[PDB]
Amino acid sequence: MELTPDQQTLLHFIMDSYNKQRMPQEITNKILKEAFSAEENFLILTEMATNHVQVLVEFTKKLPGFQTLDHEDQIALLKGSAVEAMFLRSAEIFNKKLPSGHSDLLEARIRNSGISDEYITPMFSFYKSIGELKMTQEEYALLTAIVILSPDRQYIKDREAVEKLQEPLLDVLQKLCKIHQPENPQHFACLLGRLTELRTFNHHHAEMLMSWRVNDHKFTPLLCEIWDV
Amino acid sequence: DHQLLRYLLDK
Ligand SMILES: O=C(O)c1ccc(NC(=O)[C@H](C2CCCCC2)n2c(-c3ccc(Cl)cc3)nc3cc(F)c(F)cc32)c(Cl)c1
Repeated sequence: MELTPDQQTLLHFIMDSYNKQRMPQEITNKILKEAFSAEENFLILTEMATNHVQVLVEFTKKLPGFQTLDHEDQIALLKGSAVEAMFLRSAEIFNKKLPSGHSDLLEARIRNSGISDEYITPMFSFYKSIGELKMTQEEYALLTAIVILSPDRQYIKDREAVEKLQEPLLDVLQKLCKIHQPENPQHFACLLGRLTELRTFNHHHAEMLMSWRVNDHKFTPLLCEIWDV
Repeated sequence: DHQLLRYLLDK
């Protein structure tokens, strides 16, 4: 029922690593401050996403048992989760509580950033469905770890080794769901259910980026490796 | 193939 001393140690360690990320307020203050052109926003995106990959590699390396896994499986896990992790992180920031009108302005500024209409609705639909779970910082941190350590990712040679690392994180999240939401015993499965809608973003990330209303889609050598653009 | 990713991983 309650977290064991080992699980509490694990949760605090995941939290410290997750807190090493770019501050959510810094990101929203910039978007809310002034409206930018589609070219300016594409460049902001390119810089934010490059930094995110760097932070994600550091977060991943600290995941218990990750560095004991086969090197090629390590690359396969990172490539498989990078885009999902950025959308989960973007979903977290989008649902952070702000003063009156700010969230409507944030949404309107993102809606006009340059992305094609085709991708705006599937994106805000995912963000709002994330918000309905009223997730805590710990739930976001554990879900990111769970997303990274997915055994059913393509090109993984040893699934069972990945399975063994994901299982203790799934147990910690399950216990937190029961503690944080005792009235709703469905909460854990609802949280896991959101991972399938996250997976759909991998199929159309490349198009979502190429369809951006800009004359030239210039990416960084790190984004070219992780995104396949 | 994934040179930068591998580099950041093996650091
Ligand atoms: O911690 C990090 O490392 C980190 C945090 C946030 C982001 N996401 C972004 O910067 C882009 C920005 C890019 C500039 C124009 C407006 C959107 N972004 C997205 C978003 C849209 C489309 C695509 Cl293809 C990707 C992300 N959805 C957002 C929802 C938000 F609440 C938010 F604050 C920004 C959002 C990244 Cl990258 C990192």
